[PDB]
Amino acid sequence: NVSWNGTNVFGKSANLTFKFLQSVSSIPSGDTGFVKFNAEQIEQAKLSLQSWSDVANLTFTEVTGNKSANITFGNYTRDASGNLDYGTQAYAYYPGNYQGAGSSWYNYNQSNIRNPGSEEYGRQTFTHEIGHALGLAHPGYNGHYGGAPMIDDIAAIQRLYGANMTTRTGDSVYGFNSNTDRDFYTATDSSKALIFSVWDAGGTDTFDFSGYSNNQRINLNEGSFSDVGGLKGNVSIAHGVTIENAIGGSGNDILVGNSADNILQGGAGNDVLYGGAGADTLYGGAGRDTFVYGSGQDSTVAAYDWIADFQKGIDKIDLSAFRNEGQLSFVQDQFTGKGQEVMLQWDAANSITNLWLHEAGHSSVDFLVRIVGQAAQSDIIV
Amino acid sequence: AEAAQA
Ligand SMILES: [Ca+2]
Ligand SMILES: [Ca+2]
Ligand SMILES: [Ca+2]
Ligand SMILES: [Ca+2]
Ligand SMILES: [Ca+2]
Ligand SMILES: [Ca+2]
Ligand SMILES: [Ca+2]
Ligand SMILES: [Cl-]
Ligand SMILES: [Cl-]
Repeated sequence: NVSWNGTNVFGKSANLTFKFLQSVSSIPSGDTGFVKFNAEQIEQAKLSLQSWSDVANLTFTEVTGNKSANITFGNYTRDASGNLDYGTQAYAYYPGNYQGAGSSWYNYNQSNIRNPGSEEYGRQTFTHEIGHALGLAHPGYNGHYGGAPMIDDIAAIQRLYGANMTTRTGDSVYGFNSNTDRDFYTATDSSKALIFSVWDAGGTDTFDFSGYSNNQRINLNEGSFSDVGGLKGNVSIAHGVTIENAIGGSGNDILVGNSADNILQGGAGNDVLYGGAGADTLYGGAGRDTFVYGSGQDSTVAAYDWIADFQKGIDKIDLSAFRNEGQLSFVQDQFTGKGQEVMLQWDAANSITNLWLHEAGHSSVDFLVRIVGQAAQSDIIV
Repeated sequence: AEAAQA
């Protein structure tokens, strides 16, 4: 384990310098045909640096002239023999006191290296190379490449330098309508693929994947992967992060909440929404949607779910998981005391239906889902 | 120590 703070030093922040070499006396690998970074490479490299300082306690300060720097950037074009090299991609050196430590080198004969802003592999290479120059041993979708640190990278880099708890501490939106000002978290139209692992240090946050028509599986659980915009496992939530809300697209989606209070919106299409623990607010959207409950703890009276757009005769509430302790019986207007009974109660004054479930072994009625609108017995799956 | 990119 190595970092800029030494060997086997963990959770210690670092202030680092970086530099775009304008010339060299030699490249530590023995490669030759040095070429300085172009303007696009410079911009993309800074975006890559930013994606690291976003998640860990690192600061990056550019230096110029003859000042030495922790991390350097430069291109090569030829091997030690002086022959053109159009095969290799890039490499970098660990932190340390040795010559060329922290330096990173990229093959200028590769179009993706010259145009990292328009050729995604280039940006990803910058991110990986910087990762290694920071001390990561092994940094790192329909032909697309994620440009920012992924879930294991984030864990590892935070292990070395500590987690950055000042990042996006307000209410953050990831995906469409993003307010992150990060290209890798932002989708501008339905053709934009998303590949990211979200680091977020506070506030009430939303996964807005409303612009896609693919069937999506969206999971708000810390450390879990989602299938977004027709890709698979392209989105994840870093360890230590709580995302609260999620918006599906026009496809038939699955939205899985976490233990926090979640606002879930299915959008058009036939969606499956699962609030999990906590007081969730669920919008099925247009289409035939199913609201799933997996245990009594999902919607206690002290912290009940709201289903805000239920469509009688169209949507479903799924209580089949309660079978495991005796199948539920529907009662019209009164419980017997026997338990495992479900009642729908219409509040005419407010136009609210209260779904009450008296669970086996409970002295009181402890399960409640409040519904804005009417619901029928045949809307409930037991 | 060096790491290369594929
Ligand atoms: Ca936030
Ligand atoms: Ca949050
Ligand atoms: Ca949907
Ligand atoms: Ca929840
Ligand atoms: Ca829907
Ligand atoms: Ca619906
Ligand atoms: Ca819930
Ligand atoms: Cl930065
Ligand atoms: Cl924010």
